[PDB]
Amino acid sequence: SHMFSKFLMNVKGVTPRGSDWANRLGPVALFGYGAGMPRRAPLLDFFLQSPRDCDHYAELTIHDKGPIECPPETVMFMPVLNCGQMLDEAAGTETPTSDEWYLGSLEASTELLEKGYVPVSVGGDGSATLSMVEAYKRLFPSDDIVIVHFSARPSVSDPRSPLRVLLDKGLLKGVVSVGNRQVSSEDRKVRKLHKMFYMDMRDIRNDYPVFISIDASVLDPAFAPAVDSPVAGGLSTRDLLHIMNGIRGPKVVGIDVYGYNPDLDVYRKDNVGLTAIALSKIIKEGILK
Amino acid sequence: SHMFSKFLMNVKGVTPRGSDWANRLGPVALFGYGAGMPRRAPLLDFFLQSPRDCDHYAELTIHDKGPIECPPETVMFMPVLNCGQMLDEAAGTETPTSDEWYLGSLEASTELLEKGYVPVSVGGDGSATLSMVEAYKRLFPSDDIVIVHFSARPSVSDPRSPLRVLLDKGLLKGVVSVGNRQVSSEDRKVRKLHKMFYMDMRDIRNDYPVFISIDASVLDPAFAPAVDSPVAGGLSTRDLLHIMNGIRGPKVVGIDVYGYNPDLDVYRKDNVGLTAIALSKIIKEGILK
Amino acid sequence: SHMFSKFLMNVKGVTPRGSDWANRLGPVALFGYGAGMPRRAPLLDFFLQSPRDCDHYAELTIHDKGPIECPPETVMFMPVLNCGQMLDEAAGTETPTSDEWYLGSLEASTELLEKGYVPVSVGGDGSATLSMVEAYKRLFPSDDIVIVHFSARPSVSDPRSPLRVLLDKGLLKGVVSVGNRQVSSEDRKVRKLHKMFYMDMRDIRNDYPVFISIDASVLDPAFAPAVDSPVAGGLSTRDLLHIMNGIRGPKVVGIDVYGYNPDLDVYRKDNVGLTAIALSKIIKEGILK
Repeated sequence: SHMFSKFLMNVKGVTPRGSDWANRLGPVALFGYGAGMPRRAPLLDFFLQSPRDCDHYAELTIHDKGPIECPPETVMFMPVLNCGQMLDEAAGTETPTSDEWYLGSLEASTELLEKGYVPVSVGGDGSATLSMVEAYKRLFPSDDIVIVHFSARPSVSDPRSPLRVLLDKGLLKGVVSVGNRQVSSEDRKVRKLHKMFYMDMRDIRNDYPVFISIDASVLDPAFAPAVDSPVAGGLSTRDLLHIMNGIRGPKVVGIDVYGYNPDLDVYRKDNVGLTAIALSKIIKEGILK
Repeated sequence: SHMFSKFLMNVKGVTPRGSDWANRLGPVALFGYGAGMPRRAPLLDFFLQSPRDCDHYAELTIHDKGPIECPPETVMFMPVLNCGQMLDEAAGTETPTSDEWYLGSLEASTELLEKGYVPVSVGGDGSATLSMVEAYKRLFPSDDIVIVHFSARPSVSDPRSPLRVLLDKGLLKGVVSVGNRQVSSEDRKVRKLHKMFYMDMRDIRNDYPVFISIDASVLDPAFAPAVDSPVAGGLSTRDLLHIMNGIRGPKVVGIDVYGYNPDLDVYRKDNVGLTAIALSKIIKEGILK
Repeated sequence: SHMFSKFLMNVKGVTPRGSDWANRLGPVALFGYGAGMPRRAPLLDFFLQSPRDCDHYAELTIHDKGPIECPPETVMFMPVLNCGQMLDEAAGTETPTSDEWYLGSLEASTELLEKGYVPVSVGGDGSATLSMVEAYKRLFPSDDIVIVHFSARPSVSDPRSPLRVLLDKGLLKGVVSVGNRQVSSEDRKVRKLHKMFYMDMRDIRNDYPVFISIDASVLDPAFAPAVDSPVAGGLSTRDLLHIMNGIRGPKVVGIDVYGYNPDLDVYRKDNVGLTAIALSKIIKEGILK
């Protein structure tokens, strides 16, 4: 798409992660992804205006240009690179197709992963799980990639769905699905047939690189109302942050936080979305690692 | 009332539960009850448009005509009969009185119970607890009926209130009141005087037929804002679903889910009520048995 | 301020607590405090229209004139004196300054504490923590005052902030900060330097007089959306009520419930604020002691 051109022109030329990072986790690179959601994507911009003070005793630090410097030892920063929104809000109305959102997301993730940033794609419908993990396996076909998937639904009955696509491509050496509460016979047959683990409503303890995929639908509609067909009986924001805290790994391959649609949110009297508040926290503590 | 005529004409002629059910639980028969709430009652209709996929590994199946067939053994369906709304939305504006809502609810429940459907009355103010359990004791005066009551208040200080009426009629061999957090000296005197059990904010393990009465007021106002004088410090939707899961019995005599008023709800930006979402789940997993 | 004149004229002449109270806890004296929030302060008035039935088996009793009588032994009442709003809604538009809000709050608290009422200041931004505990130490400089502080932030990095001011004045023999989830390096340095205890997201067991300071920001934005920069991952209303229940002491020096701003709230379809509902409960069970 001509829409991503300016995003694309930007992702390429970011000064690579240097030798300041030796056997070091990070850095993180952030962008806004808008597939399957309305044309206006705040949330990213809402996350950038949010407190930098984390739940745990580390602090986010946001940079637009490179190179960026590594913190030392015991004093914790968390330097995050803002690549901004995929969609240029000033270069047309020609909104991309699923192939265009994908090819770009694949190209961004690839160009973020090449440089040693941990990619984090925020917004959209969850399609940016497929592309980002596929950029990783392209780069590192030797690395075993697993996925920790948080949603109200397994999101696997449909062959188009991004986890179903990965499983069948044998890119996934395993799927951990957490929070599921809308399970059909389609989801349960595909479950024991691809031997994945699940926890419907301690330590993960693995040496396998973790992709983290977070559907806002996993929370309760009370905390995250801004989803398609919201599913009650869900997680509190704190419930997710707890379980998220306990994810183990040698490294995170990437993070896709999706499912949020401004039009479906419950709003304060000053026009702030409950789901924006909730998810803005979720992204923060997803970066903290 | 002339309003129920079409509902009444309909409840009578439903093809009875057959020999497909031998020593079998169910089937379920659904209707919408509107006493003490505005004339428009969605929720029923909102429940019918909701996902059929339960929290637990069974699936609801909704039929308008009879007879319906019984599932086999290990593969779980949950066939539910839609009797629709009491109030015909096209036969007048003459909204019934408390005697009319009662006489009908009594007549529906009686005509649902005669045929071996487990009645489930959705909407209203909780008056459809009194009528439905009284249709049961009319049919089965030998059967001991207990009630598991979920509300923010005991709803017993007032002699008009539907549990207070049953207790004094000695139809109730016991009351389990769960979730209470607005208790007056009126409620507490009537408590130790009618020796009922309560749990204000494991297994029930009884052989006594269970009526299940669910006031949306039992949840938190965060999850179920759509109630008269909402009471904070309440249940999450998941909290109720847990405690509900643990109800024991030889059979359920019926289920009344009430307390919901569209006018009092908090709404998403697309006009969906938080309480509708919450309660639509509650009814589902109330049928699952 | 000329605004408080009518409030001031009123606080002075309240008939003192008599000999009906001998080695007795209470009574309580209530007023509405509006510092740092819009000119309209409902909440107080919303609390007065709320159910008197507590979570625990005691009942609030609200009196406007004095003297009031003490309950006997095992039968529990909780007689609370309504001093109304600081700001007279009919004597000008000249809204006070931070010195005026303070001098008055200091004068009210002093004139409430002199007479043996436990002061409870409802509304505002939390400034009514500083004044009320300083009226206490003026009266009783011998008494060791500690504070149990509930907020999303430690509220101590800023030298203007009311707990930071007390600590440095050595009025505080200790600070218990509960619920914190936005902690900067400013908050953490000031923490181990003033040796206070904290619990970010059994019995307190102390003989030290307790001030209770409650920022609505401590709850989750799902339960209490009506705060400045709301912080997700918070307490449920029930979570706070539990932890609040477990506060120990020889006496409470006072209670400031703040952080609520009508303009920032999520509202039902009938214009009731979720935060009003939540906080109206919080004040109730804060008085119960």
